[PDB]
Amino acid sequence: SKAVTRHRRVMHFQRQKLMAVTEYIPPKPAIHPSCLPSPPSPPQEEIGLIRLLRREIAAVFQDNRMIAVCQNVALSAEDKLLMRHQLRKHKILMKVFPNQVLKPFLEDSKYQNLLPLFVGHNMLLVSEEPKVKEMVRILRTVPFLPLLGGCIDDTILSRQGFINYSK
Amino acid sequence: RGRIPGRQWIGKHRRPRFVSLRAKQNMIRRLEIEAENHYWLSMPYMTREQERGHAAVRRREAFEAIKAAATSKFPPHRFIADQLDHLNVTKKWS
Amino acid sequence: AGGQWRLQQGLAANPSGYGPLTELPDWSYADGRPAPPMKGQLRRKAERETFARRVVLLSQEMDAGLQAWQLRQQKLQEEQRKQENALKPKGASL
Amino acid sequence: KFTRSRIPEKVFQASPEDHEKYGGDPQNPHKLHIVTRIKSTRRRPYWEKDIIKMLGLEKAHTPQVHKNIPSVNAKLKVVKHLIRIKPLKLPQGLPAEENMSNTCLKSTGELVVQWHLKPVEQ
RNA sequence: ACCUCGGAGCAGAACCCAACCUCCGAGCAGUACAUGCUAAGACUUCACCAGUCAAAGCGAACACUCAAUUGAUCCAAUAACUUGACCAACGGAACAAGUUACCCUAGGGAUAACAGCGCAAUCCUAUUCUAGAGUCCAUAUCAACAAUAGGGUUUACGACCUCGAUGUUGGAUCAGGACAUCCCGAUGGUGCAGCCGCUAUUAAAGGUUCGUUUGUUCAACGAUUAAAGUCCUACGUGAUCUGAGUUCAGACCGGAGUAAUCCAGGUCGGUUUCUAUCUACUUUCAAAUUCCUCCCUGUACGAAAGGACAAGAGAAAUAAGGCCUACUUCACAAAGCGCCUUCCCCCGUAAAUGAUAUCAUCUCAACUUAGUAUACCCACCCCACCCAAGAACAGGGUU
RNA sequence: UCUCUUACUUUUAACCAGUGAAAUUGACCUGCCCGUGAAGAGGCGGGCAUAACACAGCAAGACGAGAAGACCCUAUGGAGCU
RNA sequence: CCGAGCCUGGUGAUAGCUGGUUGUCCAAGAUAGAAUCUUAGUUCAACUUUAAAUUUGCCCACAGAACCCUCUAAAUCCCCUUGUAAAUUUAACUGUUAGUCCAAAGAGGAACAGCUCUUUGGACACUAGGAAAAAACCUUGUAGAGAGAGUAAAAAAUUUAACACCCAUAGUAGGCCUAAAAGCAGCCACCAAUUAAGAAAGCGUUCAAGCUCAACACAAAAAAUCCCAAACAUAUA
RNA sequence: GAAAUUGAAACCUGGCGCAAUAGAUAUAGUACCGCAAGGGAAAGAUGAAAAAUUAUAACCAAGCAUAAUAUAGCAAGGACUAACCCCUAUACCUUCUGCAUAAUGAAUUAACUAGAAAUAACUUUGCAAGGAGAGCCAAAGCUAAGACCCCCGAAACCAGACGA
Ligand code: FES
Ligand SMILES: [K+]
Ligand SMILES: [K+]
Ligand SMILES: [K+]
Ligand SMILES: [K+]
Ligand SMILES: [Mg+2]
Ligand SMILES: [Mg+2]
Ligand SMILES: [Mg+2]
Ligand SMILES: [Mg+2]
Ligand SMILES: [Mg+2]
Ligand SMILES: [Mg+2]
Ligand SMILES: [Mg+2]
Ligand SMILES: [Mg+2]
Ligand SMILES: [Mg+2]
Ligand SMILES: [Mg+2]
Ligand SMILES: [Mg+2]
Ligand SMILES: [Mg+2]
Ligand SMILES: [Mg+2]
Ligand SMILES: [Mg+2]
Ligand SMILES: [Mg+2]
Ligand SMILES: [Mg+2]
Ligand SMILES: [Mg+2]
Ligand SMILES: [Mg+2]
Ligand SMILES: [Mg+2]
Ligand SMILES: [Mg+2]
Ligand SMILES: [Mg+2]
Ligand SMILES: [Mg+2]
Ligand SMILES: [Mg+2]
Ligand SMILES: [Mg+2]
Ligand SMILES: [Mg+2]
Ligand SMILES: [Mg+2]
Ligand SMILES: [Mg+2]
Ligand SMILES: [Mg+2]
Ligand SMILES: [Mg+2]
Ligand SMILES: [Mg+2]
Ligand SMILES: [Mg+2]
Repeated sequence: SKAVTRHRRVMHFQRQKLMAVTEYIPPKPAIHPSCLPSPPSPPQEEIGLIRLLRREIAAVFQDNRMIAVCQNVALSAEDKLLMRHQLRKHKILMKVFPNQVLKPFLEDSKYQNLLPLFVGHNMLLVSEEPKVKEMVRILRTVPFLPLLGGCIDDTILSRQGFINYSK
Repeated sequence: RGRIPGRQWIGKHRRPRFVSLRAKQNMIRRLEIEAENHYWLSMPYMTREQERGHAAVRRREAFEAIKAAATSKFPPHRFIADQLDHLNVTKKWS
Repeated sequence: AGGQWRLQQGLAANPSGYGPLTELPDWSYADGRPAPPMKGQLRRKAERETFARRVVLLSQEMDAGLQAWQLRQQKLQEEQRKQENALKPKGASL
Repeated sequence: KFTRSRIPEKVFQASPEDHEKYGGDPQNPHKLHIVTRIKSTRRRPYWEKDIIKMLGLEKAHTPQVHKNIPSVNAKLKVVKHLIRIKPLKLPQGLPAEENMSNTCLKSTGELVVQWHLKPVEQ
């Protein structure tokens, strides 16, 4: 047959033996690299968004004195915006920050005992003037919305403490 | 079942042949012997200039022996004793 | 069997090649008189001597041809010196 | 077309790692070869068959002694895949006239001049 | 068409190197008129024959250009010198064409047709790709440019086997096998309401009609059927048969040729041998398939028109295996047109529990569920007769 | 003739007795499957089967036997005819 | 056995065709071509044989062998050394040349054929071992006996597809063009409220509606008599 | 394919001829075949005595008989205690590149059946510038010997006869 064929032409046995002997042999390390302790990962530079949140978060704890910690339930957007409109009427803000950014801030800070509260979807109800009484009645519209707690005037209070403060 | 068209080891569709494990080892063993031959041929004792003319006398004398044997071809001598020794076929006792 | 191991011990791959098992005479007289050499042993002795004499001849011929090349190079060096001694420059140089 | 082979000169250039592997010394190359045919001249080109005859390698596994010179090396480089090349070593030196009958070429490539057929007392 | 000679490619670098090869040519002309006479040494178209170069010398002046441009011997002509053939079949016979199936002889599987075999251009099939048809919508179906593999059923190609007795085609007989399934069975999808359909997976146990013209294979249409499958097997089977078409001698029509004679056409007729030596085989001891009608049911479904599942019954047909009470051919019997009997699942998928992958998930995860054999045969007087037993032998009975 | 064959007689047939050929024949102690091979295997490779043995049938094989078959081609082989 | 009877004679007609070609042993011994009414033949050369003469033969170091031409090829020719022992000429004739397959380069066919045609090399018609059986692949040749030994080539591999969780309100049906085509008939621009969201990447609507995502959070196979050695993952090469 | 020219010996009674598939076909041109011309065989075997048949004893081809056969296979070889069982082994000739080939030929036994020529060269003798028993050759030749060249088969052609 021709030297070049459309099908794979069968090699001569001597040539085929030559090809088999001269096959690539990858180097084999004595110990597999996965089993050996991997070197520490290179340092990761902080994202500008993360360092922006820390400045914004620190302002919240300093500017406004009343901070209320609640669980941001999976309410409908229409009902979630409507309550925010009700909170905006009484000058109450609804700020939400990631836990992986907020936890390190509270790890080394005055508000260190608020760390266990932030587990899951959480939201912060803050206001310069502690209108606890006006806030509680807004949250009573939905029995399934839990009030975890808060810290008023650098004093950590539970849900019942807000109830007593409101009265 | 399993027919190979035409002859086995010739043609367009031949019976496939595979290299066994010892077949690879035999070829590697052959390569190692020849790889060592390349080493001993890389260290000549003398150069081309030094080697020249070092065996001219022996080669010249060797061919002269061939010429002597080639030019000495001749029929063997014929002795008169051998011709007379054929009469012994009729030797007998008295 | 065992050919590779024997070659690593400086022996022959075939035990029949050389050594006490083969080279020694296979028999001797009861009185103690040595036996005549065997035909195979005589053939090997002649073959080894011819190989030995070739080794001596080849080594001597290379040395003889190496000295001749060294002598010619020395002769060529001397010829340059002889031609320079002829006459002395004059004229501008003096 | 199939023809002869021109082996590049770089092939016959021993590296420093080869002198520590085969035990040779480039500064003091060996004087004589020990060539032994280990392959059949059958199924090989006619010019390889002729060179085998010129080197006296008719019978296989029959050691032959040749001189390490470029002209002889030129013939060896043609049939280098059919023969085994080993240097000839002389631990006792060149055989003399009195040692011709006591020579023996061992498999290691050394030619002894005293073949005693006697176990070493050491 | 071609046959001799030369150049270029193959043949890349000393030479050489082939076709059915890939391209172009040559069968001359012109200038000389020492394009005279001689002679060392060489080349050489793979032989020979021919062909090519050539110093010096003599004699004169002061080895012509051109790749090819050519034809031997004999013979004829000629005083002589010289000349003579698209001898082009160009190494050339001095001069000779067709036809033969009326043919003969010597051979050839070096060599054709049929066949076998090789090969897969063609043919055929499934995937890949997702453009495009399918009102919308690639993927119910269908499909372009292509890609990737398989198959050896057609048309071709190769000339390897057979030229010292297979003519081929078709039919009859009996068929064995493949599954790429025409029908019966099981199961997904559907542009699946139900009937019909389409498509895909699984399945080769069983079946696959009778006729008119035609040598028919095939095909046309005639009536049917659950269906009237695709193939292979020396395009199965011709020491089993047929000889209709083609094939030998006759003849005719049409055509070609001066004729002899010929024909891929039409028409008529035309010898088909064989006593089984060998292999193989000569009761697979016995499980059957299908349609129709009925019932469910005029039920589910549907707006109606229409119209089913599964299970059960009856009847009929074939297939297999028997029988003679009738019927019929016939008569101590055989036989069918007559009578009797006929018994298993089928594994494609549809679902639970439940990890890898703390949900879920039918699990080339452990696991669970649905469909995932029996019968027949079995001992050990014989001369002879008889026999529903039988070629012989054997077998049964003989009270 | 056929759907669709069947019965009977005669010849043949088979057995007993007598007489007694022919083509044929390399040697055979002469199996099946698959593969291989000068391309179609009783003889080769791998599996399977297998005491010996006659008689009667059968015609798938022994590219069965019988006339160097027919059929194309070859020969500086023939002949007839124009 | 009449496309030309039979018999005898010429006649042992001739046949480039078919078949056959008789004792033993040893030795050397294969593939360029040209011409041919020639390709079934013959002649010459090549090759081969014997005898004889003679001296170089083979291998091969540099040097050396074209330009128009970069397939800028593999490699030859020439060729002292050297390894070796043949070579040439003379004499006498026979015989072979209808070759195969493998590797490689290149042609024709279809980048098919156990296809055809050249070139280089090997094998075969020469033995043996190994590829299952085996002319052409591999190993290996010079010949006998042995109930010794060491080795050469020499035993096919391979089993392939899980996979996001949760969430989504809004300047608005962004304008143009369109019966209206709104993120999704097309198009110009592609900013922007909000912790965080495409003037929309796909589906579904005559157009809208509805939906997801992006965002915040958490790699196949099937033909015809009947599959085809039996098998075995684990005791040191 | 000559001639002129040259000129020869010459004793029948033999055989390095055959021995029944030989030598004439021959036991005979008979038997037999064909209308005719014509073709054309086959075979016999004792002994001095058959007027000794009490005879011419043994062994010898294929073919049989004596004495059918036991898994398996080119029929054999290596072997073995042992025939087989085990192992190994693709009949012969011829024609082709290549045949176990399912290509040719052969049932078998016996007999018969196929390489004839000396120009050159070579080898070995004789003699030698000569050789040879007229002729012929000769610049070492010449004379002599030895040693190389098959069998069967057509369809046809011609002549003379024989046949309606
Ligand atoms: S075996 Fe080392 S990381 Fe698992
Ligand atoms: K001609
Ligand atoms: K026949
Ligand atoms: K038969
Ligand atoms: K011829
Ligand atoms: Mg090729
Ligand atoms: Mg085959
Ligand atoms: Mg020439
Ligand atoms: Mg010619
Ligand atoms: Mg010519
Ligand atoms: Mg006619
Ligand atoms: Mg199927
Ligand atoms: Mg047929
Ligand atoms: Mg037929
Ligand atoms: Mg038949
Ligand atoms: Mg007819
Ligand atoms: Mg007719
Ligand atoms: Mg019946
Ligand atoms: Mg009888
Ligand atoms: Mg007979
Ligand atoms: Mg038998
Ligand atoms: Mg077979
Ligand atoms: Mg077999
Ligand atoms: Mg029988
Ligand atoms: Mg019959
Ligand atoms: Mg001719
Ligand atoms: Mg007649
Ligand atoms: Mg003849
Ligand atoms: Mg020989
Ligand atoms: Mg001619
Ligand atoms: Mg998302
Ligand atoms: Mg006679
Ligand atoms: Mg006998
Ligand atoms: Mg056996
Ligand atoms: Mg006449
Ligand atoms: Mg009359």
